[PDB]
Amino acid sequence: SGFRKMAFPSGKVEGCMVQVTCGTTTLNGLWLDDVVYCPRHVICTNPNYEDLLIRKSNHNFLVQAGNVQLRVIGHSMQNCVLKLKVDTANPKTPKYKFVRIQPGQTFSVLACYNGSPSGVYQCAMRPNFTIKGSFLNGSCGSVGFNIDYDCVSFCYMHHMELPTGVHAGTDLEGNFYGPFVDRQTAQAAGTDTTITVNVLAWLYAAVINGDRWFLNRFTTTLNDFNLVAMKYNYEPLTQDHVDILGPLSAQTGIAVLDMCASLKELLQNGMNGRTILGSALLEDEFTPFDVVRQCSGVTFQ
Amino acid sequence: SGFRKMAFPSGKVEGCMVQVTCGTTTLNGLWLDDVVYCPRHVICTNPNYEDLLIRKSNHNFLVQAGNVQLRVIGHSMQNCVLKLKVDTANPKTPKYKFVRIQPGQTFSVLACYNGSPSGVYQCAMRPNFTIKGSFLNGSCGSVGFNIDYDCVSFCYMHHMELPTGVHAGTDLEGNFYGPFVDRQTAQAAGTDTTITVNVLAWLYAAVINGDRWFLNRFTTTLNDFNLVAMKYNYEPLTQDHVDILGPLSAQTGIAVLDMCASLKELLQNGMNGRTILGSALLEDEFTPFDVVRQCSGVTFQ
Ligand SMILES: *CCC(=O)N(C[C@@H]1CCNC1=O)NC(=O)[C@H](CC1CCCCC1)NC(=O)[C@@H](NC(=O)OCc1ccccc1)[C@@H](C)OC(C)(C)C
Ligand SMILES: *CCC(=O)N(C[C@@H]1CCNC1=O)NC(=O)[C@H](CC1CCCCC1)NC(=O)[C@@H](NC(=O)OCc1ccccc1)[C@@H](C)OC(C)(C)C
Repeated sequence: SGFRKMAFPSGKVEGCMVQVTCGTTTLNGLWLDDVVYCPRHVICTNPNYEDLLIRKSNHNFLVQAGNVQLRVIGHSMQNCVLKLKVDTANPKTPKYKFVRIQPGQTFSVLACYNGSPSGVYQCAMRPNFTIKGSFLNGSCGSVGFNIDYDCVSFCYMHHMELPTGVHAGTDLEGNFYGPFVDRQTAQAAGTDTTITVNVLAWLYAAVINGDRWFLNRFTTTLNDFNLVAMKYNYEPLTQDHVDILGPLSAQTGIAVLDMCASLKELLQNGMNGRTILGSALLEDEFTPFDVVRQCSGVTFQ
Repeated sequence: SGFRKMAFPSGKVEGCMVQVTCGTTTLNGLWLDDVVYCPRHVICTNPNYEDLLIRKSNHNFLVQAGNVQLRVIGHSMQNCVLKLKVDTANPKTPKYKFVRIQPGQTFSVLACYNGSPSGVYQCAMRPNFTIKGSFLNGSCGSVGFNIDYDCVSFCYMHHMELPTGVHAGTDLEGNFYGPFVDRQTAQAAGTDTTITVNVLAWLYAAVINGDRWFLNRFTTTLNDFNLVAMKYNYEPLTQDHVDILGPLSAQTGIAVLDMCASLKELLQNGMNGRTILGSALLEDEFTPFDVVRQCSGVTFQ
């Protein structure tokens, strides 16, 4: 038992991290087969990246993979990411995919500096398309990912920090999550909301782990739940959410709509100085998947 | 910015995990050079492990490393761990050390099942020498570790779960942390306490990240702080603790004893529906080291 914020084993991604240096900008890149993916603002000198990139040669890009100099033989820009074609394919390339995730979905982040991984933690893509990460200078280019058996599904590359200390970035094809753009002009996060289906998943995790104090005899309609949810800045719960929580409902014997009644009362009354899973807040960065994976034992390799 | 519960990159340990099977017991083992380390209760059939181990041959131990059968050519028992000598040294062996940590020190856990890593999270060794982990059937043999530049310092191997859902285990030389023994007889955790120096470190992390609301104009003596600390089930703070928090004190300009005054008032008055670092509880599983590493940028390779 127990319940922890669990990242995927990072080793398959660690063997892909590289340093990309050109001019006075150094950042992290991601080396899969013979391409190195990195944020496009590595390009030298309110920017126009087309104009800036036609002015560069291959030999301007210094790519260090360990103690080895990688030779750039081609380059192209796709959205906000640069793709540097190197003369060597990465022997540690895992089976992988590029995936653009939906808000509410979680992933693991391997924080890197100078192509050297520093730590791994678990994140969610917030409803306003930021992540509450942990990132310092030089972290851009670090990626977020999920692993499914033997396949790394990369879903995030880090670019910037917003004034409120949250983080914005792109999928691996360079498309920002949310309305953000890669230039140092005024922009800010939209107002965020709580990921309701995830909170319910976490409540089910509590029940699986022996915590029951927050349950009740009440029930509620989907409509009536959403009316109280909206009041507490929670995302609406759809029938689709209900269906994903099906198998957790069936493991525990608590109908989804019964767990909604318990959540409703938690919102209306607070937790009164009690904790759920060692937390005094309702936690919303576990998906229904995350819960099932951690309380059944699904490994990856 | 931001502040996350950050585990070390796990890749260096993932390449050491193996399956150890003998009789009807299968668990995880740790393959460094030509030895496989695993919990001794893999031994067949209130136990007497000497007697049980003299009755086994090498060919009773099935060790799977990937799709490869490892051949056991020797075995020895050291405390509660078994050391299986295999005919092949692990080519992915990192630079490493075996270290027995003090309570309050944190580490990363790579949860494994059948020699296949499942996830990584960060833990602390509680003052009562348990860890609040996340572990299912077949997780014993999973290790906890720290990384310092290029060196893995293994400090924990997992053995058992206690009735309260916390976890007990050994160092890599087989010595249990705490008073626990590896047999299925009544035993339970001592009463735990909060790791005071870690809570203070986390408060400094809050200040580094821009949170200041909990500070105050008051100050306090070391003695007077410990008198209120003891009342709230906190560990005593020693002058040695004070000195470790030195460099965090100097980064922030808040004398250690001034941060103690702020902690004192937090304990006496609660947090009044505010949060520190997205937490509504005082968090005690970050060491002063962890904070400095995460808010300065120390990498490892
Ligand atoms: C690529 C370098 C890098 O690692 N990184 C990550 C952030 C540094 C600190 N924490 C991080 O996660 N990105 C950057 O530093 C950005 C570099 C820009 C170069 C030009 C194209 C866009 C990326 N800069 C930022 O992330 C800044 N944020 C920002 O400019 O937001 C828009 C904005 C501009 C002006 C006013 C208000 C908002 C950060 C570093 O600046 C602050 C505000 C966080 C201090
Ligand atoms: C090695 C198998 C394994 O993965 N594992 C880890 C735990 C399983 C579930 N969560 C875990 O972390 N260890 C075991 O399952 C233990 C096997 C024992 C074999 C003989 C030598 C000692 C290890 N068993 C336990 O951890 C049990 N705990 C236990 O027996 O505690 C002492 C005790 C005995 C009797 C009464 C009260 C306390 C667990 C699995 O049993 C419960 C109580 C947690 C259900």
